[PDB]
Amino acid sequence: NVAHGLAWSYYIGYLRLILPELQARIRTYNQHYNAVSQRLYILLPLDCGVPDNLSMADPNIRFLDKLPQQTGDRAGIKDRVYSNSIYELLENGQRAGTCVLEYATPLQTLFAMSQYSQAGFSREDRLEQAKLFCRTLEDILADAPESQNNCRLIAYQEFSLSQEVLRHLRQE
Amino acid sequence: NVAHGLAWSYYIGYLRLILPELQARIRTYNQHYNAVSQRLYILLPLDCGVPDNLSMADPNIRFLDKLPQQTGDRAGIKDRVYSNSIYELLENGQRAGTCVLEYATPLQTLFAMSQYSQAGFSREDRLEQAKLFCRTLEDILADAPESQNNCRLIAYQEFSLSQEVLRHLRQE
Ligand SMILES: Nc1nc2c(ncn2[C@@H]2O[C@@H]3COP(=O)(O)O[C@H]4[C@@H](F)[C@H](n5cnc6c(N)ncnc65)O[C@@H]4COP(=O)(O)O[C@@H]2[C@@H]3O)c(=O)[nH]1
Repeated sequence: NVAHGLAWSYYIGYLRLILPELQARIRTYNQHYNAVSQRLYILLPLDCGVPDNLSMADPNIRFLDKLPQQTGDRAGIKDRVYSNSIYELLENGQRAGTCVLEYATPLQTLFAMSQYSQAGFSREDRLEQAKLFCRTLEDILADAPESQNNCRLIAYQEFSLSQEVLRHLRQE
Repeated sequence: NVAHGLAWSYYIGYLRLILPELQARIRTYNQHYNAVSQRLYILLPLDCGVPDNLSMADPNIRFLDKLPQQTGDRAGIKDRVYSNSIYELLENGQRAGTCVLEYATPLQTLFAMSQYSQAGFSREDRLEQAKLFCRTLEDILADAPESQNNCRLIAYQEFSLSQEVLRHLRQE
């Protein structure tokens, strides 16, 4: 039942930190360039497949630009860098959306853990850990004060990813 | 018993990634500047106190320089940035060492988890989670192929931190 601690690491070490600074960072892209949506869209695939090149998972998802970096001194590292990537979502060759898009990196840790033998985590426990992680996250982000209209969880299991993201975007 | 998954996240998401590239990154600092020791020194305080300004924990530890950044495309983020900070360690006003020094950020997640109520982690379970994390890490790094003379764990409980680091440095 390792996912529960990974959900909290994900909040306490990242989301808690970048969400506050997020809308201010997005305004600055919109005003030093042309536009972009005001939430962090976090992809939770339940098969825990997390490719590194978002566009390699779907062509209709194309990288456009990096947001302005965030920096902070964290646990000895001077100027540690949180970066986020802006993606354009196409549909029938028309671009129908723009947002900050990314996977939930903890899901990568979960996949890896299920191959390494001394991690004591079976291959089959993956899908239920993925669900317990999405669930524990969702609890957190509901009560999260840092979280007020600034990120949207996108969990799914398998298909069009571009269509699946366009779904949530078209809801506000 | 959340520390075990945090140890693996720490290996699979960071150490596995930066250790390989580490000595090559250190050579480049030594040859585009004057020198620095060839291991990553990772601080594990067992009280899980992890300040952000390493020098605020001890004056005899002064920041000198950042290493050249590492970048990679990771889980949708283009050019995600791993940074590391080089510290000079003083003793009776003489600098007696230089290395890449940093805390184990998971220890920060552990501390935080023990204040948040819906994390189900008592204040008193901190010190044994800190020990289980140091232990599970040490297992990993022993068997870690990426790990061959490139990082040294420095666990401790309380005192001079500068003296404690100088201890391990003076062992090779
Ligand atoms: N997309 C995205 N995700 C992130 C980012 N930063 C954290 N998360 C995720 O948030 C959680 C809290 O992270 P935290 O730093 O507390 O723990 C980490 C940390 F100790 C260590 N580590 C990783 N990078 C490091 C670095 N540059 N310097 C020093 N240590 C580092 O490896 C652990 C596992 O990292 P990871 O698998 O990447 O997932 C992270 C955790 O689950 C981000 O910039 N982008």
